[PDB]
Amino acid sequence: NSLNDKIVTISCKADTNLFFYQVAGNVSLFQQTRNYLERWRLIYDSNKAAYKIKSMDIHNTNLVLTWNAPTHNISTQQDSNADNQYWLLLKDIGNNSFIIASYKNPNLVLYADTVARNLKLSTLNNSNYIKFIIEDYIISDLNNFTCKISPILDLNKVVQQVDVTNLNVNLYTWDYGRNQKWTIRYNEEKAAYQFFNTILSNGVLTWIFSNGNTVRVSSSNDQNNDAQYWLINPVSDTDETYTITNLRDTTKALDLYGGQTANGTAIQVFNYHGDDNQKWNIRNPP
Amino acid sequence: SLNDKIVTISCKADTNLFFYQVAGNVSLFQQTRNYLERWRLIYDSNKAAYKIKSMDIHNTNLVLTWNAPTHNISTQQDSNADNQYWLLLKDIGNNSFIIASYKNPNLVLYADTVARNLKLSTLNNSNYIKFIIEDYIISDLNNFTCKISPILDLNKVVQQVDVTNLNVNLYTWDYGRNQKWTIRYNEEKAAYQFFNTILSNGVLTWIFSNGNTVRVSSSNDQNNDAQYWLINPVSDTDETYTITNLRDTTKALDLYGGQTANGTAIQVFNYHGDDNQKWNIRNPP
Amino acid sequence: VERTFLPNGNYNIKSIFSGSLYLNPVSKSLTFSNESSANNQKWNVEYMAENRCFKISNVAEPNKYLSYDNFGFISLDSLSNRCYWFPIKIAVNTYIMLSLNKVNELDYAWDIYDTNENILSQPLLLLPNFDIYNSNQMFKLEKI
Repeated sequence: NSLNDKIVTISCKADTNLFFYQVAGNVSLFQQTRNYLERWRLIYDSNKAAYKIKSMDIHNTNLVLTWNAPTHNISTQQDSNADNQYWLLLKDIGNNSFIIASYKNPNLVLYADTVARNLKLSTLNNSNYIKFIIEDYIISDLNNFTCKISPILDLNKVVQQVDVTNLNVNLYTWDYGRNQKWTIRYNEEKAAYQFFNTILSNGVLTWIFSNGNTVRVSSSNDQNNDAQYWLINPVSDTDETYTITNLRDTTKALDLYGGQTANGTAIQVFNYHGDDNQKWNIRNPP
Repeated sequence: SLNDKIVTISCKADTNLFFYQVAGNVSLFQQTRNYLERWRLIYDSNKAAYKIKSMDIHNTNLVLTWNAPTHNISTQQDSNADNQYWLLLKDIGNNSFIIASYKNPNLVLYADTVARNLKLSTLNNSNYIKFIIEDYIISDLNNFTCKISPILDLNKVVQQVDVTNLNVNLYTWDYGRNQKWTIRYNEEKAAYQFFNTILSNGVLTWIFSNGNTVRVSSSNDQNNDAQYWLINPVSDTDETYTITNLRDTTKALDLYGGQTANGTAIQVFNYHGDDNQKWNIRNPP
Repeated sequence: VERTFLPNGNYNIKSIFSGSLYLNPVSKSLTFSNESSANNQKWNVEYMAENRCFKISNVAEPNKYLSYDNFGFISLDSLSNRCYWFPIKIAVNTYIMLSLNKVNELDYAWDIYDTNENILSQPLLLLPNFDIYNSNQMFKLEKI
């Protein structure tokens, strides 16, 4: 129920580069796609205390992870709320991973065949082949993602650090420079993110709260500054648009100064109102 | 997160039965609120599994052991053996644990509530293989009806004045319901409330408004974090605790000036670890 | 007179993981132990014509048969439909031993857990069977 209705990706403890991937009723293990083909909605039934694992496929909207009893095979089939479509999510504490057991027959759990790249049911053992990482899909998509960040007021411009010595942050036309790219990293403890500029090693997007609303890059070996960390919240209906709020004071949102789109325009923080100048596209660098 | 934590373990199939240890024998027994039902979870990161070690004060090295290949579970000397390690699998949404043998993860603890002991089973959906693992302090205090004494006069007690006067003062123990408190832990806020037993919904509340003072008031006021408290065991005692307020954790519950006398005000004051801020929480005799 | 691929008689029972460990009861469990040369490592296999299965009794306790309990363990109990085994011969005297009854509407089979091929002190369990390739489900029946 803390997992109910959550949209997650599921990857293999045995090979963290492999994700549960769905198409046309076939479940396979595939490299990260950061899209709906690897997203699943956990649906809780309190009576069974078990979950359906529903594919977020955009075309077939009612497919759920299904054990093809009496075989050991797994597929996605239409949701009929059957016991072989329910799963116990058993969190292995301290290992940050899950064993996923069939509700129909808990003797059997999901097993990752990393060389056939698919799933089967298996009895239990102590290997990582029966252990899975279940993660909120946004964290999954953004964690360790190297991106460029653009105001929705002009997608041809990016938030950039000025250069390697000049730590100021402003808006500029995209020119493919490393000062224009940022690697997002999720901090488990803080439940917050940092944005590391790729022109530096340890430089993070930071709210300089001792200078009002200024944001600059500074070093991440300043350790307990919440001002270095951010919440990244999706905007509804969109695949790439986010509001970005500061961990020190979550009412402070990354803000394009004035909504001005000229080269050199300040990036700052401002009280959150959700106007277009506080919305950001986080995107693959082409 | 669980490593080194001292916990009680009770049965989802019967929440009044706890893992109980005496002289190498493990059984299921009613709540004792003592070391016989306390276990330290000892994590091995390479095995991703735990030793479950009795806090028995006489034999200090006993761990929950599967006597493979038999169906029996006991406590034996810790030899770091595979049959002494357990996977703690938390069943999300159910808030209960399955406890699987590291030596054979197909087999998990099964509570034989009729025989009052532990057995093994392959995995299934019954409540007999699900367990409630709880920090021992929470386990002991949650739904505990107690009396609360300053350590400067054990024969005195924190009381509400009467069913209508909702003020809180110190007074000599007389077994009155106004002198007893049912503690309730709120899993959400990770803190406790003290329900006075002369009221249905009267809880101990720091009234920050009048500064430093404490009354009881209705618990059907919903989001007041001064209706909530943190209880921390004074080191190397049995019954002694510090009580700190949720809204301001520097603000411990305070006996006005150190005055072991009738009608002495109960208030908060800034923490100091000093004796008019230590309290004995005990079963009313 | 012979009705099947496995003649009636006394056998030792071994896991393919070890040629030096022998099936015997230990308390209420079944496990593979060092050679004892005793009757408790000897198993009387009898074909049952009506259902085409085998019942397998311990020579030391001839009124007790290999069966299974409600907890997933193989057991030694008095006769019941849980004592009927349906073997699948997969090599010379290598077998997978299914329960005659479907269990939880699957085939279930004798299964011995191994840690890097070590089965010492493991109890013999009854677990789902899907095919003939699970090493933990393979057992040797050696006539003796």
